Amino acid sequence: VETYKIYIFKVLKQVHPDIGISSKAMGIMNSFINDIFEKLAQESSKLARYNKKPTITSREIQTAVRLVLPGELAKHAVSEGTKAVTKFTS
Amino acid sequence: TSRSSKAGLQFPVGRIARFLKAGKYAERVGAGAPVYLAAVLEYLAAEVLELAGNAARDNKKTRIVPRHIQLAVRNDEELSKLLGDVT
Repeated sequence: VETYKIYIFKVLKQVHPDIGISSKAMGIMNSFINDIFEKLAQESSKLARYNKKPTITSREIQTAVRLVLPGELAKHAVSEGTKAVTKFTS
Repeated sequence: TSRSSKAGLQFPVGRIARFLKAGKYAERVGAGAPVYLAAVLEYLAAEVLELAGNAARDNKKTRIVPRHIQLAVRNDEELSKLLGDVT
């Protein structure tokens, strides 16, 4: 387990500046993020081992998202991941 | 400037890079991998928080509580499929 709470709150203050969050609700959000981090990191590990790849690249994270998220949610996550990497390299 | 700032993200690219590089997931983690993963986790937080805030304001509340997250996820096909039930 890691804490993403202060970063979850940063996202809350972007999308709903005027809405707060209770301690238990933040706990649920943090448990959600941890759970997904593990699933995507573990799947990326699998995928890199399957094809004898030394390196987990943004491509392995993108394939991991498609193996883990439901199709429609995946397509949005892949678009947000790709948007970030395109900005980062710009 | 941070990797997060460069990527246009609130979620912590540096920390997620360290989390991946310590989880012994592969020999190497590329520069892009933690940016992409941080962006995905940020997107999922932002969907859940946007819908749970909407539920709070629809309830005439000023704070997201667990029921609002539960209603947000329940009333979304994809989030229900991903997260299943919220306790």
